Parts: sequence; structure tokens; C-alpha cells
Amino acid sequence: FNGLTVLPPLLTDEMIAQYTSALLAGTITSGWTFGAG
Amino acid sequence: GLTGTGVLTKSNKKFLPFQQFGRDIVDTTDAVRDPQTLEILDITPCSFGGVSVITPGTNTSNQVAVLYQGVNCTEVSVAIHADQLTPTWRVYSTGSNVFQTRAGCLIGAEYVNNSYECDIPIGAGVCASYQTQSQSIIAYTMSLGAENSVAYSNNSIAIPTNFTISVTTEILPVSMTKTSVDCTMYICGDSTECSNLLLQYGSFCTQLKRALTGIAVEQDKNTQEVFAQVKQIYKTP
Amino acid sequence: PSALGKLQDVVNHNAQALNTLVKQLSSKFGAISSVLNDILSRLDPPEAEVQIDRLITGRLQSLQTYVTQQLIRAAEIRASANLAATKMSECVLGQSKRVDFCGKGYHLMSFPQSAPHGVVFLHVTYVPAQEKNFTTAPAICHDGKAHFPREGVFVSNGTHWFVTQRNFYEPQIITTDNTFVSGNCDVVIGIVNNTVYDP
Amino acid sequence: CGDSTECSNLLLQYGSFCTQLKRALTGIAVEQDKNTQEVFAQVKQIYKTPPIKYFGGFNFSQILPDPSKPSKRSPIEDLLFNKVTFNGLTVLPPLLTDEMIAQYTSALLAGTITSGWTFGAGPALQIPFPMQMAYRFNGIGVTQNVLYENQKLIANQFNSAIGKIQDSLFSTPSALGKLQDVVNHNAQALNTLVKQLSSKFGAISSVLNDILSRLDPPEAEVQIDRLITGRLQSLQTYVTQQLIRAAEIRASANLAATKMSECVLGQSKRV
Amino acid sequence: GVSVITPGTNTSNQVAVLYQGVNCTEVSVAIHADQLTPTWRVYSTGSNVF
Amino acid sequence: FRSSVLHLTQDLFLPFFSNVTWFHANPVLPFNDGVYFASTEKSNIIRGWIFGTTLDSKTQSLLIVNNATNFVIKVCEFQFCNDPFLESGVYSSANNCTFEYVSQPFKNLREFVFKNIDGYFKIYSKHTSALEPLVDLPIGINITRFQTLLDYYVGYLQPRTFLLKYNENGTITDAVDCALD
Amino acid sequence: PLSETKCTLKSFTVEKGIYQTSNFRVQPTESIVRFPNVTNLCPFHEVFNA
Repeated sequence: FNGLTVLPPLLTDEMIAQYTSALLAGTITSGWTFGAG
Repeated sequence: GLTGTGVLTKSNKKFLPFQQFGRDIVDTTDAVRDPQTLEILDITPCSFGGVSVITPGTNTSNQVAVLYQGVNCTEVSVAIHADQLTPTWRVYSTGSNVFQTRAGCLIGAEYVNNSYECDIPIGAGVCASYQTQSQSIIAYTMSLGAENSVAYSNNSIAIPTNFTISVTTEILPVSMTKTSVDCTMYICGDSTECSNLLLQYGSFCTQLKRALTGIAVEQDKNTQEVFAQVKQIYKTP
Repeated sequence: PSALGKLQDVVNHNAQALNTLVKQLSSKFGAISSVLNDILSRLDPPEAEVQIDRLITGRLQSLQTYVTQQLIRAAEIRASANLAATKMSECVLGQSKRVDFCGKGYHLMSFPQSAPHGVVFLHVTYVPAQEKNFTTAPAICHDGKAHFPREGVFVSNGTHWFVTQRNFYEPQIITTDNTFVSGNCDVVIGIVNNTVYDP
Repeated sequence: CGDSTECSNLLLQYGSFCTQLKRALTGIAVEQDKNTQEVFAQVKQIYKTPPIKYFGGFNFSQILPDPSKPSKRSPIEDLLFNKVTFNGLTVLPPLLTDEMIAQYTSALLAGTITSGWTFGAGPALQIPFPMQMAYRFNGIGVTQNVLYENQKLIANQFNSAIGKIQDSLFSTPSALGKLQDVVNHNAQALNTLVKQLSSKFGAISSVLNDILSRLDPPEAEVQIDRLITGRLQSLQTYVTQQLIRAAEIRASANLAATKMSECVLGQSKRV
Repeated sequence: GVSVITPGTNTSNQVAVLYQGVNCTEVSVAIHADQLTPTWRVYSTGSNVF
Repeated sequence: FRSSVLHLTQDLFLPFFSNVTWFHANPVLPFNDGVYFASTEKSNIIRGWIFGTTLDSKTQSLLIVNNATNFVIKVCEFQFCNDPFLESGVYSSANNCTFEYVSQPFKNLREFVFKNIDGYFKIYSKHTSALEPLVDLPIGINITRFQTLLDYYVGYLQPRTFLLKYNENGTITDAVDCALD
Repeated sequence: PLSETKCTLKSFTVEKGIYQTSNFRVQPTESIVRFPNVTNLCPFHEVFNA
């Protein structure tokens, strides 16, 4: 455009998916213990 | 010498012998006197307001309704009979279904005494819908829900005997897009005289760039504080 | 199909703002021509400073309005992000007792799901059903002493008396291990007489 | 401009600021309705109180609606209601009337007094008021026999404490200044906006009906531009202030909805 | 836009240059000629292009 | 006309608690953009006022004479021999007379306020509060001195800011001077 | 009015709902001027009817 630019995000969608999968795995394998230590 | 426009009616004001015209708190003219009758006449602005259109959807029908916000329908009929109304379209001149509401006058819908759930909000507790009744647009008063009565007593109690599992969803936004502005190509665009003239305005460009940079930096920490909570990557067996 | 409109509204608003900003360049703020390449490269008088100043002021005002609206929207975005982080931390990493915070009903557990510029939570709750009417009583007296239930509530099927929890029907025999003694029988209003088991 | 054609044609060269202004105003107007919707519309059943009103000694007549008066409001609600008091400007009526809000409040009160916390999380199970108060006393670490041994004293204390709120609200008219400040600010903003029309931003005359219909010279666009710019700046400032106040009101409404959901539909342990 | 990366003036004076949103082929074409706007091209000798 | 409103007005007024001058029951006094006049004598002998810039029949001058029933105004180059007294007893000659006017006929205080601006000469009066307007002339003479002919008071106006209060009927009830406290 | 809604939305299709399109006004019908009861005329009879 006329001096307009869009900046890409820092974290990609794959990293967010990995974080979500790790959260789900921790929840289904340890319950609430990983949340408190 | 005092020019204007409005409706002239008789009022009950009591002007002093040396008074000519009065003003209200906002310093607007609201009363004048006849130079040949010396009577008191009040001035009121002529009717005006917005127009709203109601449609059940172009994929279902082409019938619509018109709503004149904040006006009595008698003045609307008087203006339709003459040529004083500003909108030139009067296709609903033959429609006898005229109803008056607290939000205005509705033309093109019939009012019913029944009550249903609100589909299209109109105002003042009135909503409209498209029913088969031969299909047409109807108007009604919205209902809050079905009534219920509890069997209260001095020695009564209810205990459940079964249960069920339910799953619900919830959606929440986290961040938005990041944008940057050059502040020079947008205003001048390869023009030396324009740049020399803009150099005399100060540093608004710096403030704008700083605000945009701050927004762009905050957009990343918004996601960082939400998703980056755990420190280890767990795996399933 | 109208499920995720909340995430689409932000994109629509940003696109509309950008389109309006790029469209504002085709206007004339009291000058001989609207577009910049029309006079910034075709003008001949050197006193056209008064003509260029109009466009300069107009574009500066447009940029200022755009930045103000962006800040106003970013504030709400930050608020929503903080709310989402709080809900995540309080519903996913534990079991909350706050009513209607992690779903409708008695919360058990939650599961997060990723989404473009957002997040989705799946809440599992507990809902009772199939309730029945019963007769209740505050306490009972066997040896002229008032017996209060330790956990649960006293119910009667019409002929006998039992004690059960309030969230699930499960009759049990009233024994000394389920009740405690406190005071006499002449003080409680609405008390009834019944025997108490003692193994 | 007002009734003018030359000023209207000159205004077209500035773009679409009025489109953005109308869009922002429509967004605020739509949000003002959902603010009340998310707060008062949390139930799907309209519960009613039984004909008899004996609840073991507790008296709730001061909070229940009165069928004698035409407005179905509570005695206290009447006291609260009786102490809280043209060119291109229009005020839009709300969607829900006061009677619907009163009906919602009455249904909430009826559900609370007839089922306690069960209608909040599941089916509305009937339970007498004393048992409910006994379980509420047990929920804070006190044995339930304390209520069965002092029900009369506790009911007398409750009835005496309820009556004092009426006198406190009757003797203090400033207790509700928070709701009056918003109306005062809105009225003052409207008055300032309607007063700004009587200024001359570097022109020969201030008011619109003075030069827009009398202009003697044939070149006057430079005179109309001043008023156009001034009125546009005034409208922009007004819209910005309205947006800020709307954001504050949204925050307050979210806080009020959280308070309602966490204090009325259950018992909270938050200090 | 152009961004400069620095590890700190107290540790070293080496820096890096980042050209946002452009292919490096056009950048090399502009550097071989005199079409690039920034007059400083000291990093043209560095073969570490990524 | 205004009803039940408080209007802030900036104009020439007499400051509250000012230093007025008291005379018995007659030199020439200046005209500093306004002169306040008051009297309380029943069947007063002092009647009429003299206005002008030189007062020697060399330039146009203003003269007014008040009586028991009506009020007349004559503007001409009158020549006062020594001092006016009350007509031959006031002036002796007249030349190039321009205009002449007449008015409609009609405690015991009597107040007057004189003001000339933009070529208009208007006065105020009230008998026994605010003063009603009474007349106005489109006379464009230059007034610089003031003279009276026969206890009275003289006060000069100053540009001040005042807050006025109007009742339902549209009459001024109370006023507040922004300064002095 | 449906065409006006389509023009406002700039689309040949429109979903269900309510939309604001324009405003209505009542136009004046005639003009009225007022001036004092009488008029003091000039005595031209003293010059012409001499």
C-alpha cells in the first residue's frame, strides 16, 4: 500500500498447538498435581 | 428582520412592554410578538427523525416494513396526503395496517394480542417476526418465559435420583493484527516540497510510531501470558 | 454457522479501518484536486503551500483518528486477553467452586483448544435429574435427647425414616455413627420421635 | 449546515467521517442493551411465590412486590425510583421496560426463597427456609443446632435489620449520587454540544442561520470552511468522550454481572 | 522498514541488518546497482545471507 | 425575555460599594462613558440636563427639559451666557437646529442612567430594582462633558461582569458582582 | 426502500434485521413577512402641493 505494512506474529500456530497438546497431556496424566508442582 | 422556520401557536407567556422576543437556556428563539397585534406566539421546530427498514431476509421474501422514529402518525398521514414529506417513496400509501408504538409509527405490519419470543427487536418491548398466520410480518409484545410454581411446604423436600453429563463451549479473543505506518509516504509520497513543509509541524510522526510500536509489542505479550504457562512439554503414552 | 462471529468481527473491523484509511486519500480538503499525484507533480505556482497544507492537515487528522481508534480497541483486546488467561488458570489447572465461572452447573474439569486469534474451552459439568418428593424433619428424639444428622438429611418414605445425602438418593439406617446429640427435645420446633440404632 | 445546499455540497469533499460517527453511535447503542441483557436475563423460568407467606418467622414484605399499587415494584424500589431525577439530536428508548426488570427481580427473589441454591445449579428443589438457613450456617463452620436453638432471636434480628435500610435510604438522598452523576455528565455534554453552535471560528458571524442564509458576498467558501471544521472537531471530541464513557460503563456492567452471579445464585467464600 | 540488532555496546560493536518484507534477490540487485536508498552498504562483503 | 434562568452578562455597570459623590440641594462634570444620577427631592427644583463637548454654541449640543407631565428634547447650538437656571434663563441663541423630540405624558427615589455608544443616546429611569429602558435617539453628536441645571449623586460606570437572576414573570430579582470578594 | 437498504449495505443480498437508511423532514409551504402597524410617511405635500 502507501506506507502500510503488516507484521507477522512471533509464535506460529504449530507452537500454540504444541502448547495445547502439552497442557492436555499433563491434564490427562497428572490431573491437578502438575498445576501445583 | 428575524428569519426562521417552524410552527406558530399561541402561548401563555407574559412579556414586559419593552420585550420583543425570548430565548431559552441554550439561547435559541422560542417566542416572538406580532408587530401589528402585540400578541405572544411560541415557535416550535417542525417534525423530523430517522427511518428504519425491517426485512425478514431477501432469500425468503421481498416484503419490508417502515418505522418512523419519534413521531405521531397523524402528522405522517397529513404529510403523505400532501407533498411535504421528504422521502419520495410512498408505496405503503394503500396499506391500512397502521399501528402506533412508543418508539414511533409502524407501517406494513399487523399487531396481535399473542406473545412470543423476541425475534427482531424494535423498541419499548415490541418485536416483530415473519409467520405464516398467507405469510406476513406481525408485531407483538415479547415474553420473558414460561411461568413455574414451586410446591413450598413446611415439611417437603426433593431429592434427585439420576444425573447426566453435559459439555459446553466458550470462545474468547486473545489478540489482533499488527500494523505499521511510514507517516511520510502516506502524506507526501516522494515530494521534497511537501517534506520541507511537513518538517515544520513538529513530531506527531514520532508519537504515532511509538503508539503503534507499543501496540505491536503488547499484542505478543497478550498471547505469551495466556499460552506460555507450563515449563515442560508432556507427552502421552 | 454463526458460532465464531466474535473472532471474525475483529478481522472485519481492522480490514474496514484499513480500507477507509486508504480511501481517504482520494478526497480534496478545499483544494483544486484530490489525489496527491495530481497536484504534487503537476502544480506550477510556488505559492501552492496553502493548497498543500489542506491535504497535510486532513491526512494528519485521519492518521490521528486511526491511531485513537486502534488504542481504544487495543484496550478492550487487553481486557479480553486478561479475562481469558484468568479463566484458563482457574478452570484448566484446577477445580473451581465459583458459580457459573467454568460452565453451567457443578464443574468437574475443562479442556482448552486453540483457535485463530482466540481460544475455546470445553467445560464438563454435573446436572441432576429425576427428583422425587419426600417428607423431612429437623431432628429425632429416642431417649428424650435431640439427635442431629452429621451429614445428609432425614427423609421419610411414608412409613419409615432414613438418612441420605442431598445430591443423590441413597437411604441408610439411622445409627449413632451418623448423628450426634445436642440439648434436650423440648427446644427444637417440629421435632419427631423415632428409634436410634446402636450396634 | 442545516437546510443549506451549498454547505452540503462543500461538505461532500471531506470524505466519510459521519459514517464512522454513526457506526460508533450504533455500536454504543447496541452494547447498552446487551449490558442489561447479560446482567438481568440469567434465568429461563418465571417462579412465583405461594399464596401463604409464612417462612418460620422471617418477613420479606419489604422486598416483595406490592399488588395494590399499579406499578409492580417493592416498597424499597419505589423509594429508590422516587429519588433519582433539538437539531439532529435524538434519544433512543431502551429495549426492556422497567416492568420487565421488576418481573425478573421478583422471579429471582422467588427462586431464591423457594429453592435456595438448587435452581442455580440444576432443578429447583423445594426446601423449607429454616433447613436452608441451617445449612448456610453449617457452611461457615458453625453447628446447625445453633439455629434450631435461636431461630426466634435470629428472625427478630433479621426483621429489625431489614427495617433500618428504609430509614437509612430515606434520610440519605446522596447515597445514590453514583447513578445521578452519569445523567448529569450526559446532560452537560449535550448542552455543551448544542451550545458550541453559537461560536464564530474566525468568521463574520457565529450562528448558522446568520450567514448560511444571508451571505452578502459571492465568494464565501473560506468562511463556511471555518464553521465546518469547528463543528467536525466538536463532533469528534463528543464521540471520543462517549466511547470512553461507554468503555467505563461496560467494565462496570461486567463487574455487576460477576457480583450478581457469584453472590445471588450461591454462597461465596471470597473475603 | 529496516531494523538493527545489537548485543550491547559494552560487549561488542557488531550489528545485524533486517529488511522487513522483501526478497533478498531484489536487495542484491539493488546493491549491485545504485538504486538502494540507504547510502551505507558496508555489509555487502558479508556472504552470510539468510 | 428570560424565565427562571441565570445569565452571565458583561457590560458597563456601576461597581458595588463604590465612591459616589454627594452634592447639596454647579461646575461642569466629565462624561466617562456613562453617568449615574439619583435624586429623592419631592417636587424637585432641579429639572433638565445639558450635554455637549464644548458648550459655547460653536458645535452641536444636546439639551433636555423635564416637567410635571411630559418630557421634551431639543438638540441645537444653544449659547449659555453664564450659567443655566430655571427659555431665556438657560440659553440666548440658536443656530442650525437639527432635531426635536417629545415623549408620552404620564419612598420617592428617582434614578437615571446616561449612555452614548455607536451614535445612539439612550437613558433609563425608574420611580418608587432594575431600571427599565425609556428612550433612544439616533443622534450622532460627540458628548464629552456633563452639566445639570436647577441633593443629587454622580457615579461613573466601568466594564464589569455580573450574574443576573430572572423569575417566572421575567423580571430581574437579584444580582451578583463577580469581584470585590 | 429495499433498494435503498441494498445501496446502504452495498450488496444484492441482505440478512434479517433492522437497518437505518435515511431521515425524513417536512418542508415549508409558504412564507410570511411582518412589519409595523403603520408607516410614518414624508410630507411631500409641503413641496409639491405648494
